[PDB]
This record gives sequence, C-alpha cells and structure tokens, in this order.
Amino acid sequence: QSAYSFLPQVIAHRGSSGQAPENTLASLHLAGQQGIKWVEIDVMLSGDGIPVIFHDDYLSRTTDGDGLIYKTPLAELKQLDAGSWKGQEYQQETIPTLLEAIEVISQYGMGLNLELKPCEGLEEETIAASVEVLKQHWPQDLPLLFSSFNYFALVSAKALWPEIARGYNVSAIPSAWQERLEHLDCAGLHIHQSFFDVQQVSDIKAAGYKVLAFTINDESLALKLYNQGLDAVFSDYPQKIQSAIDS
Amino acid sequence: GMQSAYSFLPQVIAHRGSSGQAPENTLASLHLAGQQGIKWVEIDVMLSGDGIPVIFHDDYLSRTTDGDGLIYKTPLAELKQLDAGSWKGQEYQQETIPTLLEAIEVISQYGMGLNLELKPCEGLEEETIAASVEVLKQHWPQDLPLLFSSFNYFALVSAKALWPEIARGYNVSAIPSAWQERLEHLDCAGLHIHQSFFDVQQVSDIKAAGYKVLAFTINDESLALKLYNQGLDAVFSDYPQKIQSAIDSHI
Ligand SMILES: O=P(O)(O)OC[C@H](O)CO
Ligand SMILES: O=P(O)(O)OC[C@H](O)CO
Ligand SMILES: [Cl-]
Ligand SMILES: [Cl-]
Ligand SMILES: [Cl-]
Ligand SMILES: [Cl-]
Ligand SMILES: [Cl-]
Ligand SMILES: [Cl-]
Ligand SMILES: [Cl-]
Ligand SMILES: [Mg+2]
Ligand SMILES: [Mg+2]
Ligand SMILES: [Mg+2]
Ligand SMILES: [Mg+2]
Ligand SMILES: [Mg+2]
Ligand SMILES: [Mg+2]
Ligand SMILES: [Mg+2]
Ligand code: NA
Ligand code: NA
Ligand code: NA
Ligand code: NA
Ligand code: NA
Ligand code: NI
Repeated sequence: QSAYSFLPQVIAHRGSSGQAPENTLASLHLAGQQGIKWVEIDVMLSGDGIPVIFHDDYLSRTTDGDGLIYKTPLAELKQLDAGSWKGQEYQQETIPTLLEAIEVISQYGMGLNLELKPCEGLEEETIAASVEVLKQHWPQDLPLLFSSFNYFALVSAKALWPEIARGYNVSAIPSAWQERLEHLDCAGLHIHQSFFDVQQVSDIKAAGYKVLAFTINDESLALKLYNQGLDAVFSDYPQKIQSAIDS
Repeated sequence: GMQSAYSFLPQVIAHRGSSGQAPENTLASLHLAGQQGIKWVEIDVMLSGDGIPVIFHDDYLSRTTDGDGLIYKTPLAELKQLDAGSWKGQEYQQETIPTLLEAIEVISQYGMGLNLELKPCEGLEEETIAASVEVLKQHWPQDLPLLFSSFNYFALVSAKALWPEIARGYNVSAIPSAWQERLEHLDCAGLHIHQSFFDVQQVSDIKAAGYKVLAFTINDESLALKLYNQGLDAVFSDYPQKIQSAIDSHI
C-alpha cells in the first residue's frame, strides 16, 4: 500500500533533468538507467483533457511552441519539440502523456511521485482523468505517491483513490502543519530547502510524518539535511546525490 | 466604502498598476494608474523575509529587480536597495519594491479602490494574511473599496477568518465545473478567470446566481468590448486607459 513505506533518499526531479530535458521520456530513461529509485513528474491536462507530463502553464520554456498548454490539443502538443532546448540530441522528445511516462517508469521498476499540477479550476477533472489512467496502467507492485501544492487536488485525490499515499507540497513549513496534514490526510510534507528548520522537522518527524525537500542539487547540502533528519531530496542531479551518500 | 467592494467594481482595473508603461507593482505604476483616471488597481502581496507585507509578483527577485534569490528569504532593508524599475525603463531607475503601507498611501491619494491579490509563500498563508490585515485595518481608508482575492485556498480561508467583512474573489484559470460549490465553500462574491477560459454559457450562469465575473489580463480593446457585451463585469489590463477609452467611445 503506502508508497512512503518505500521512500528512497533520492528522487529524480522531473526525471533526471540536470542532463536530460525535464519531464520527458528521455529524462525518465536517464533516471532509470542511472539507478534512481523514484522519479517525480508533474501532471496536468491538455486542451482536450488528456493527462500530460509538463510543468509550466505556457509552452515557450521547454518547447519550440507558444501558448497555454491547458488550451492546446494533444495532437498539436505532440508535434512540438520538447527536447532541443536542452540539447539537439533530444530533438525527437515530445511532451509525454501520463500513460507514456508510466510505461517508461515501470520498465525500470521505479516508484512514481506524481505531482498533481492541475490548471487552477480544473482540479477535479485533472485528478479524475489521471486516476483513470493509473488505475488501469500503473503496476500494483510499484510505489505510487500523489502530491500537490493545490488543496482541491489533494481533496480530489483522496476522494477518488483514497488508498494512494498523499504528500502536501509547501514552500515554508506551515505553523499549522499538523492540523493541515491531518485534515488532508497526507503522510508526508514536501518543503522547499530554503525553509528547512531542524527543530520543526524533528517535531514533524516525532509526529510520524515523512519530510522531503526540493530541489537540492548540491551534494554537501543534501548530506547536511539527511543528517538533520530529511527523509528524501528531490534533485535534478540524482546520480550525483546518490554517489555522495554511498561514498 | 471598503465593505462589499464588488458593489463599486469598475469595468477596468489596472493590473499591477498601469504596468504596460510603468514597472509592475511599483509606486510608479500606481501613480500612473491614478493619473490616467483608473478607478481601481490590482497589486500582489507577500511577506519579506522579516515578515513585512510587500508588493511583488514573483517568488524570485531577478525578473523585476537587479536582485537575486527568494523575496520570501530577503529582509526589507535589503529589498529596499534593489532597483525595481530599470528593467522597464531608465526613467524608472529610482523605483523600489513598495511595502503594502507605501502602496496604500499612493492608492488612497487618488481615491482608488484596491483589489489586493494575496500571493503568499506557500505554507505561509495564515501569517501573510494576518500581517496584511494588520496594515489594512490601520491604514486603509474606510471609504474606499477593498477586495481580497487569491488563487490560494488557505489564503481565502484566512481572509474570511480574520476579516470577514471584506469581500473575497476566487482566482482561477479555468471556470470550475463545480464553480457554485467552490464560491459558496470559500464564501466569495466574485470569480476571476483567465481570458482564454471565458465561456459565455458558464459566465451567464454565474452572473445569474449573483456573482461577479472578472478576467485577466486583457490588453486588446476589441476583445474587452466583446467580453463586456457577453456579460463580463471587469477586466484587469496592463493598458487600462486604452481599454477605458474604447468603452467610452464605443458607438
Ligand atoms: O518543481 P516544482 O515547481 O514542480 O515543485 C517542487 C517539486 O516538484 C514538488 O514536487
Ligand atoms: O497576474 P497574476 O499572475 O498575479 O494573476 C492574477 C491576476 O493578477 C488577477 O488578480
Ligand atoms: Cl542545491
Ligand atoms: Cl545526475
Ligand atoms: Cl466603470
Ligand atoms: Cl532570482
Ligand atoms: Cl530606457
Ligand atoms: Cl469583519
Ligand atoms: Cl489581450
Ligand atoms: Mg513538480
Ligand atoms: Mg521555446
Ligand atoms: Mg502563438
Ligand atoms: Mg510509445
Ligand atoms: Mg495578481
Ligand atoms: Mg522606455
Ligand atoms: Mg534604488
Ligand atoms: Na497518505
Ligand atoms: Na530575512
Ligand atoms: Na520620463
Ligand atoms: Na473556453
Ligand atoms: Na494575451
Ligand atoms: Ni502602521
């Protein structure tokens, strides 16, 4: 059941996104082959309601296209180049569907922390469509963790697939962290590294919760935070972080 | 007055002040909106590293200042050394990141209404709203409209908890299928949507149910006029004076 029972120390942030284009099959393959145990990727819907893997509202940063992804049909998305901005050898990469990403992730036996990143207002539809795909295609023997910054997304996730573990994403640790985690029924708090507080973290851990932090790309900082009780980091250079731990 | 702000909603709101020409979210853009005769402004609020409400849009400093790093982790004294105008134009070189207090001073001078968008650091919603409410309860003129809005759930819950008499708007990109449930849940009197998600059928339903509908960010006067004709109550614009002129001259 709970993905947190299998939480590794290092999670590849948007796949192995330091050296391959974020949120692509390429970055998922790289994470898989680098021996990273879990990936994190972001999910939202295309204009025609299909779960796709992408971070920004707009297309221009990570593709050759322009406009709102939320307003763009999958068929149009699929002819954009989602890799060349990272490097020309990735020019065949496209925005993956959630289904496509699942196939690659499961090939390597990796866990998936799917960050629900719905278009604001489209939380219910985004979670519903993502849950449908996952219920029929995600392997029961691999860890699946939902997380979100978005309250409605977390409520919907619990409503539509309660057995799947949930993490609450924040930047700063809320003063009311306990009441929020209890209310949202989340087993983990995922925080921004700049807001790590060893004392608050110790209290959160004392209370039985996992604590994770993003996005850590410096080996020394990762090790510093693990020593202070951080359960996992999200990293763009996950192989480098793991090399540091294992040394 | 400040309560029931939607009763005083103009058709045009200056998005981050008059931000097409002047640097967004500065005293300059607020003065420009005032001088252009715009009736309300919208500006974004969050806390400095030392807990002071400041007017700023991004998490990071580099887009609209010569600074670097997270505004949430930077003390006010350090923020005030930053140049928040040169990126827009050399004439704006002296502009700083305003405190909410400083912004209120300029806004009130022109007798403009304020739609304050609560943009707290995620997780710091309760502290951000508390700090902002303190400033406003002390300094916001009671005879000018004040509207809180946010994309953030906990921000809207905190606003109602700490100062229920001030009207609230729910910011989204798309109109939720459960818009009615949401607006009643959050106790909001208006829905603010992204222009690309304007849906005349849904908007008519929302209007008929007693809520205001606003859209951002519209800089094309022809589009603005079409949307008003289809029931939209207000636009947020970077060129609010141009939109107003289109409204006033339409035959
Ligand atoms: O990188 P973001 O903006 O998707 O957020 C940080 C992590 O991804 C949370 O899962
Ligand atoms: O421009 P944003 O990103 O602050 O979007 C919300 C609009 O400003 C309307 O409040
Ligand atoms: Cl780092
Ligand atoms: Cl790496
Ligand atoms: Cl008006
Ligand atoms: Cl920066
Ligand atoms: Cl200039
Ligand atoms: Cl009150
Ligand atoms: Cl426009
Ligand atoms: Mg993410
Ligand atoms: Mg591009
Ligand atoms: Mg275009
Ligand atoms: Mg395929
Ligand atoms: Mg705003
Ligand atoms: Mg100029
Ligand atoms: Mg200066
Ligand atoms: Na859980
Ligand atoms: Na500080
Ligand atoms: Na000048
Ligand atoms: Na639409
Ligand atoms: Na536009
Ligand atoms: Ni004061």
